[PDB]
Amino acid sequence: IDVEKLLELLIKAAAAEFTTYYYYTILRNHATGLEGEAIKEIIEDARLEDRNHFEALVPRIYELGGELPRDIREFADLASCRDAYLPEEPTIENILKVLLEAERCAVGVYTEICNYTFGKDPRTYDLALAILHEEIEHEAWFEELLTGKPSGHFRRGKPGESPYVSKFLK
Amino acid sequence: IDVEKLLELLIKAAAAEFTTYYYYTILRNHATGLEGEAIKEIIEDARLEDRNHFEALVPRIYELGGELPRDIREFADLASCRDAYLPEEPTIENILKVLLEAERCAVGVYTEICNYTFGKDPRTYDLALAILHEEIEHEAWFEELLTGKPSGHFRRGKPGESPYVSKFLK
Amino acid sequence: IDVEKLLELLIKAAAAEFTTYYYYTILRNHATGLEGEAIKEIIEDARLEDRNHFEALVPRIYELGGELPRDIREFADLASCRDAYLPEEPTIENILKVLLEAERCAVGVYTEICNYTFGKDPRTYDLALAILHEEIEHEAWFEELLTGKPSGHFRRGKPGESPYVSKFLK
Amino acid sequence: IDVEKLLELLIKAAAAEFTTYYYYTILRNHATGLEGEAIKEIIEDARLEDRNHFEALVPRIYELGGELPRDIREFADLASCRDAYLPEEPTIENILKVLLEAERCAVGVYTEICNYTFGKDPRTYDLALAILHEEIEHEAWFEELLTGKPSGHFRRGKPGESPYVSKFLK
Amino acid sequence: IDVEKLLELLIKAAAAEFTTYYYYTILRNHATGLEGEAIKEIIEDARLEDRNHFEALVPRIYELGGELPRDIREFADLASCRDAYLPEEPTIENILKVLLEAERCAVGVYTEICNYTFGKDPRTYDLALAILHEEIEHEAWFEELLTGKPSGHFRRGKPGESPYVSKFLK
Amino acid sequence: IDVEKLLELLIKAAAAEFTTYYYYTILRNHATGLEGEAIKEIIEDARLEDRNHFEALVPRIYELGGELPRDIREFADLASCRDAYLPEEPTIENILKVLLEAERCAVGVYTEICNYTFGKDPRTYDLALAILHEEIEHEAWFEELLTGKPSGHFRRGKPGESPYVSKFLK
Amino acid sequence: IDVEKLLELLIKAAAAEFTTYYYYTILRNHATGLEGEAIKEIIEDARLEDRNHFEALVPRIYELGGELPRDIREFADLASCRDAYLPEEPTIENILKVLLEAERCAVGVYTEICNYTFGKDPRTYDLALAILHEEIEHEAWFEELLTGKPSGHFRRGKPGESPYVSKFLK
Amino acid sequence: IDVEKLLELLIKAAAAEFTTYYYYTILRNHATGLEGEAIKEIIEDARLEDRNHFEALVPRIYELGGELPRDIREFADLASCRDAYLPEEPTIENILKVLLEAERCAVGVYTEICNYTFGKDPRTYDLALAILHEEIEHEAWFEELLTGKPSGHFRRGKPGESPYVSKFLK
Amino acid sequence: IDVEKLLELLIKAAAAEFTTYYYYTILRNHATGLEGEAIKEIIEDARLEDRNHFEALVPRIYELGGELPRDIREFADLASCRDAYLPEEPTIENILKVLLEAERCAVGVYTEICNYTFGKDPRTYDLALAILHEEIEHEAWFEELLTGKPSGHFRRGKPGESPYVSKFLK
Amino acid sequence: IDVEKLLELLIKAAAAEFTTYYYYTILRNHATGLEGEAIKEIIEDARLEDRNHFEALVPRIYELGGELPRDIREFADLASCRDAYLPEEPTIENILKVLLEAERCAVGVYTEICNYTFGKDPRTYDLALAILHEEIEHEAWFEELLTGKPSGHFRRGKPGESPYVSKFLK
Amino acid sequence: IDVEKLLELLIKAAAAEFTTYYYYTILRNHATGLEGEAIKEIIEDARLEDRNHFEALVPRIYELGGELPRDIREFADLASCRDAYLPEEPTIENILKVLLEAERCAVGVYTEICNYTFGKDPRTYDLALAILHEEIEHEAWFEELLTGKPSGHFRRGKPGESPYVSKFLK
Amino acid sequence: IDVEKLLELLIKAAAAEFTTYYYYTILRNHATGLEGEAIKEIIEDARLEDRNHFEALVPRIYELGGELPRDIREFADLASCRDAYLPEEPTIENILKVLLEAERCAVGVYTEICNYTFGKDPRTYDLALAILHEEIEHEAWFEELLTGKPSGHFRRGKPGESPYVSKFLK
Ligand SMILES: [Fe+3]
Ligand SMILES: [Fe+3]
Ligand SMILES: [Fe+3]
Ligand SMILES: [Fe+3]
Ligand SMILES: [Fe+3]
Ligand SMILES: [Fe+3]
Ligand SMILES: [Fe+3]
Ligand SMILES: [Fe+3]
Repeated sequence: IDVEKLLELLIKAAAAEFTTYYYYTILRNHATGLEGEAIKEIIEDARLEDRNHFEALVPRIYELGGELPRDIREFADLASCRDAYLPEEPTIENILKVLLEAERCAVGVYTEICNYTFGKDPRTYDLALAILHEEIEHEAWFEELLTGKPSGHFRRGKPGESPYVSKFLK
Repeated sequence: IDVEKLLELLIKAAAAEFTTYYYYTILRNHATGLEGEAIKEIIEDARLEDRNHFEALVPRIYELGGELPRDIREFADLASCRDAYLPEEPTIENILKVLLEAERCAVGVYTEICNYTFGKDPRTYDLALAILHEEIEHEAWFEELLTGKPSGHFRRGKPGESPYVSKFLK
Repeated sequence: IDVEKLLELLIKAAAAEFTTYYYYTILRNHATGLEGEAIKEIIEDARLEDRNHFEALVPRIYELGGELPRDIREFADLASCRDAYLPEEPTIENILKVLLEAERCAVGVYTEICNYTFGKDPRTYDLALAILHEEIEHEAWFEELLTGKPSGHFRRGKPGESPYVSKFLK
Repeated sequence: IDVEKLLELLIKAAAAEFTTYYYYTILRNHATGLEGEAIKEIIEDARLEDRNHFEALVPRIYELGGELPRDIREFADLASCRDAYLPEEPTIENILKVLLEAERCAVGVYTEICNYTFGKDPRTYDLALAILHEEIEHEAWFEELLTGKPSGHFRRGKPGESPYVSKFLK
Repeated sequence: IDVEKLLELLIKAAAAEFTTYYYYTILRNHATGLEGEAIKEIIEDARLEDRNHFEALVPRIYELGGELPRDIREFADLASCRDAYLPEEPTIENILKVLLEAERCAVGVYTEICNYTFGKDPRTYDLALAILHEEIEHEAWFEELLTGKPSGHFRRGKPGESPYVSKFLK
Repeated sequence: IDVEKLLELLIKAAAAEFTTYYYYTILRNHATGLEGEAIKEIIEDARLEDRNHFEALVPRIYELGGELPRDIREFADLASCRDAYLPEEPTIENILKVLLEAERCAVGVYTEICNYTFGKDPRTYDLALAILHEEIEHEAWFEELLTGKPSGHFRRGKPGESPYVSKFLK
Repeated sequence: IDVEKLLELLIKAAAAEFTTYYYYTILRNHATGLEGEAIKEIIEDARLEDRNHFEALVPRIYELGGELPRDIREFADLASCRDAYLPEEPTIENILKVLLEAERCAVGVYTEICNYTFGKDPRTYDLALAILHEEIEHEAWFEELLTGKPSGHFRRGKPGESPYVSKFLK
Repeated sequence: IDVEKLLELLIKAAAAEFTTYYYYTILRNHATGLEGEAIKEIIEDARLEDRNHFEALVPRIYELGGELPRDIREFADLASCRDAYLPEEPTIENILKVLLEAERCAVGVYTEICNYTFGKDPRTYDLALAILHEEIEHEAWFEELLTGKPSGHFRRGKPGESPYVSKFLK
Repeated sequence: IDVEKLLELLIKAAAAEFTTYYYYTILRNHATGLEGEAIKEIIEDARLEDRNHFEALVPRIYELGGELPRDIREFADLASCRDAYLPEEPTIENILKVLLEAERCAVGVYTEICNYTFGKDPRTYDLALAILHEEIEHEAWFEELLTGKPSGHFRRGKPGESPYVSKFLK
Repeated sequence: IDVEKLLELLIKAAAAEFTTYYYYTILRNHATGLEGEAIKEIIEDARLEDRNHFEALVPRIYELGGELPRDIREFADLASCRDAYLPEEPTIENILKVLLEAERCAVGVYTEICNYTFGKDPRTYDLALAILHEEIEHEAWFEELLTGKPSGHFRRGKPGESPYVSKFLK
Repeated sequence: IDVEKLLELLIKAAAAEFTTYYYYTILRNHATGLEGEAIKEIIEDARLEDRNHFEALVPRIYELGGELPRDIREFADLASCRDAYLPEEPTIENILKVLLEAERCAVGVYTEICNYTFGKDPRTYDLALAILHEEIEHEAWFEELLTGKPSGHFRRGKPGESPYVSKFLK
Repeated sequence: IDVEKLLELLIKAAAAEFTTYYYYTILRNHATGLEGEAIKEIIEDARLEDRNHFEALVPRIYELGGELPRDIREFADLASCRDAYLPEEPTIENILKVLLEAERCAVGVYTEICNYTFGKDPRTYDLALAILHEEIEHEAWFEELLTGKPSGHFRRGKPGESPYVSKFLK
């Protein structure tokens, strides 16, 4: 395993988590009205769990001998996802499209890390897998709200519960 | 009191509870989209409480000298309600119609048992009454969602709380 | 309703509960060996719940204008059940026979009170019913251990939980 | 069962509970001095439980197809008890007389509802019974403080515990 | 500071809180259907917190040497807000208009008290401020639901949490 | 150490605890009126802790090879204290005299056991000491209420807390 | 990975879990007598955890685009294990044979799913693995009771704890 | 703001809190008899909260660059209140007079600090205000017990709860 | 009050909180060795509380009609503090200098907002004050570690406790 | 008191506790079958409490200026009990004989230490006594299971509760 | 036993505890810098437990018929230890010397009381012993920090836990 | 997979865990002085988690048909790590070298087991992985303390939390 290549993937993943924390704050605040009320708590669940993903990734980056970029702006520029900007027409439907697109990219990011580490870096693989569980659930929440695809998921107990990644959290 | 007749009523009631647990799982998974989100947690509350009703009925059936049928398929065939099948056109409105119909039949089932045991089998009456409380509440939830009849009910604290039947639960 | 007659029934019921608390202590201590270990916790559950039944009955006796006898020996003499003496040959089998006989008498006592108060003294009826729930469960525990009659009961959560009478307990 | 007649009884009962919440606030504040300190917590227990009784009655009124009056002043005028006014000479003794009189009327109100619904409306009967338990206890508290009639009651665990009606509370 | 003038403001504020508790009960019960489900829990949060505001105001009124009116009808007549009557056409939209209007008046009431007590009665100011926090949040909830104005608020943890006024509550 | 003599002391102590549980129930119920309210919770604390003392003593009696008497009436006759009968004139003052006398005898009983076992039976000594702590506190509560002797004791946290003997309780 | 083939395996696994919930209820009720008491709590632990396995499998089936069968009888017919029927001679020994056989088949089912998904569907693999942990423990419990094979397992904390699959449970 | 002058006020306030902790211990121990029992818990509430006030003041004194006096006797001499000595005739009435006088002086002390810091030292003002809340409540408790002035206050939940100053406590 | 000017201050304050969350993560990771261990938990306390400050500020910004910047890089550029960069020579001493400088700037920021809103915007003032409490404590922690100035502060209970701002947090 | 002699006793006691932790693990794993199930939880209770005894003894050994042996094999050789080897014929009966013999030796060990320290080293005596309580209970559990001697003991609440020695545990 | 002599010892012990509470506050505030951070929490643990020791001693002093001195300055003058003054050169090393000296004197004080009461006043002996446990632990903490003597002690769970004396605390 | 070879690896791993529990006890006791205080809690965290690793490994060894060695000395001789002896010069620096060396060997041990079981024994692999998580964290703690390598780890919540292996613990 090329640790420099792995470190680059993890730092880019961490940057996506960190910026998602910011951009979902804005998206949550614009989920207004009666139909917005249907999704506000779901955005908040995802936002807090993505903050937890950042918290879980940083110790592994340092364990592997990497470091966060010195400047926060360089960090944000590294995000492996496009910024989840508020849509120009911020209807509930357009907000859900942004959320679903962001979550699908996240699922891709951790699938890539899992594929790269499978049978080589077991701790990193297990961390990538734990986050992948939560991203697949996030994607399911938003795909159900937007397209009506059936799913067997509920809201979390508490927001930010992170049932899969909590074993990595302090 | 004819204990064989009473045992038949209780086993048929238990079969309705057990199959409801299965069929509400399907109905919950199809409560999708923005308007589905309004009812998903309510279906889940009812589903878990109906599972509790099955758990509460089985000890009384054995106390009275009855037994569950040997085969699960014979048990399901005994249910005193029609199966709450997913509608052919599974809109939220059609799903609510199935739920309301199932809950109205349940209210009828336990009203029948209460009438049969009133002043004769106090333990069985009190158990039937406890379940009846929860079925009347279930019926109220779905009638409010579907027809707009005013009601003073909320969601449970936790799903499956069963405030009335919990004294019968282990 | 003849309140003096009702008071006599309740005081005799309370005396049976109180003495059961003493006699089950002895029976529990003699449930020894490997097969005794199977029943020790079940005796302890019943003993603590019967202590709770005494605690629940005393406020109702005073509400109705009755009182406990001045001397504890007169109280014990009033018990509506025979004393659950340790058997002369205190095998596990003989101990279970004593327990089952005591619980069957208790079920009879509260059935009598429920029949007397049904549709006349609702508070007393509901208290008698709550205790009756627990006595029917106690009888079921011991009949299952002794005769092998199937039952759907477990051990309590905690000993002395009294799920049915706790609403009457301080 | 005449549902209109039953609805009238329940709404009048609810009005008595609601106004009691207000009037007991005043009575509690005037239970001053060293002897007032003996009863302040008891008034507060009763006040909070009577607020719970209002909360428990409203869902049943709507379940039965009734509604609260449009104006709060019309609601207060419906109370099935006389207003528990602060006495002109607000000594502790006179305050206890007001409390005892109010609680005796409450016991009468729910006894009437239980008698009307016994064996006809099991859910309403069980709700009336649950409240009746707490009113009989309230009456016992104040009769003991005022007349010295022995009783086996304590203060609640927490104020407003409502051990009997909590299964009806959200 | 004119304590009589301040007492009048606080009693009128308390009357508005108390009647809001009644009128929001009715409004909550009429938030029916799928779109009603979006707001029912929000009305219930506000209703329970406004009940807490009444509870917080009464001790301060008595500390300052005031008292509640002898009759509940005189109390209700003092409310510094118009009664939040159910609209003649009780659609969700019309119900939200009533709620928003009531909350805007409440914000005005406590702003007036804060302005009157600022730098003069620190305890009263801090109490008025604590309630003002919760009224501004209530207004934000309903303005977001009705007009779509963005906001960063969620549902409470538990209904009636009152995070700002709880330090004044017993 | 003469184990037969020690067993006799412990069984007589256990009998005093058990009968105290009964007699304090009566005394608590007669602590009525405004001045009775001052002592009711204190009697209840002592009553529940004396029940705990019985529970703590029985395992040690069996560990030492003793046993409870076969009949409850023989057990009661063994009590090392006089029965705490309700006074012929059951004023609060006379009730306190009975309580204080009973607690002073209890302090004597466990002082005797501690003296007999000191430096000989460490487990029994430590159990006697633990109960002695609670009896000295019980005596202090009642001597303060009756004679006005200053003391630094409060009510327990919860009734029956038994802070000293709980390590011996199951 | 052939998702249709995987969906078939998961639905058959879910059907086995669901029917096990029913059949273990019967088996638990027939674990009577003194030797039955040794296994009743162990059956109940397994029964509740197998109910949890059904709950964990359903969301994954829907995530993968599958669905539960429309009719409960078709679902039961799909179970990848033979029905755990009560034996014709329902001795404790024969009941244990049924339990052990059912658990060994379950271990086989999830081993098959793990083998099929290893390095291909990480979320499904991890879910299959979590259930496999609990089935291997279930098999160990019953093999120890029946054959005396040493094992280092205890009862769960609470029944239905599901320590391995709880991260998948709502 | 003259920080030396402010430091002098805060140290004198801290000294009053610290000595109150000692002197209320004595006063609590002399609140004996039946009427003493009415006030013992109230003294204990005030005593523990005044200990909390000392704990809250010390960090602010050090933040502002002050320090506690080197010797405890010099500290005690600085107290901004007269020592709450046990009265020469320590009746309950005379003890209440001492308590009320001490609490009125405390209210004055923190009113002075609030006036001095208003709009100048916001952290110190908020701390002074938090303590002032609790002193006004303490004064209300004792004025109600002594003079019979109506008040809307209860006992704390737990003694030493300090609902207003707890945010300053570690 | 100029709401546009106030909104600018609050958004700049929020940006400082958000970037502090990032930069303190880096600083915490470089507090290594035996002397680093002394400060790691203190940095983590401050970091989590500053994250809470961001969470508390965002709802107020939206209440006042402001919004977060569309892009995260524009947000970071608005921070009213200089970025707390890791020092070129990252000794513990140099890290503490960065922390102290950042906290002193934060104290200045909220002092400015409090001065601007005092007696004009009570909700905003109270929020600014709550954050100011925590910043003054943060400054005290680091000044004590670096310069040895005495202070009366401890570590928090849990990291991120935010005792002063929690009433603003969801 | 000869501290070197005392240190030798305590280190030998600690070695017996430590090795018991290992050997009871093996014995627990061989308590198989239906009759093994009766004792498995009892062995586990004793094993965890003996681990606690080791934890409690080590601080006292260091307080007294002693130390653990450098090598674990020398430590094990010091154990004041014979190793509790699995019997050559590991029936439940033979396993109980090993357990009872080990516990009787433990009771002897702490009786010796108590006798040596009585009235000389109060801290050490109290620690020896606390452990002695638990060893006498352990001996009672196994003597009851093996010989049928009556006893008044139950299982612990949780395994490893150590009610007597917990005050010495961190 | 000479109770006057014993009372003098206990009052002097209580005075030492009370003044230690004050003087350790100062010492804690001067444990600054990186090496001060190592001991601040340990001083705080000892300070809060010594406050608990004062609370535990006062009830026993009153039980024995003693009383606290009328004036706090006379109380402080009675302390059986020298005042733990801040050193003229308040380095961490010099502060530890003061702490160790104070704790060694405390160990001496309670050793004296234990020796005086051994086999004469069991309640007082047990209280002295409980405090002695905690003083020996306090001495161990500071001797380890100062001289490097090995010890097996940790920080408490929570500060002021007082595991040995809590049974004496309200 | 060669189960005999796997059993040998697991037993050797278990022996290393068990002896680490002993040797870290000694190392913790010698982490004295001001710089020792920095690491004492970290050693204790690792020690308790390594005890948990032993507890987690034993059930798997028995599941696979292995057994612990009959004698504890043979078990200790099997440890796959060298004994973590106290250094001849037990400075903090030398103690950290021993700890780091022991943890690096542990990381190697579980890496070997994971490599051997990957894709062959999923339950054993997952157990080895869970322990590997905790060993990598242990190694990180000590490498940071000794060499100053940056890391993102904290102390555990509670000592012995074992967040990764707890799902395997009873
Ligand atoms: Fe919706
Ligand atoms: Fe058994
Ligand atoms: Fe009183
Ligand atoms: Fe009183
Ligand atoms: Fe009183
Ligand atoms: Fe350090
Ligand atoms: Fe068994
Ligand atoms: Fe340090």
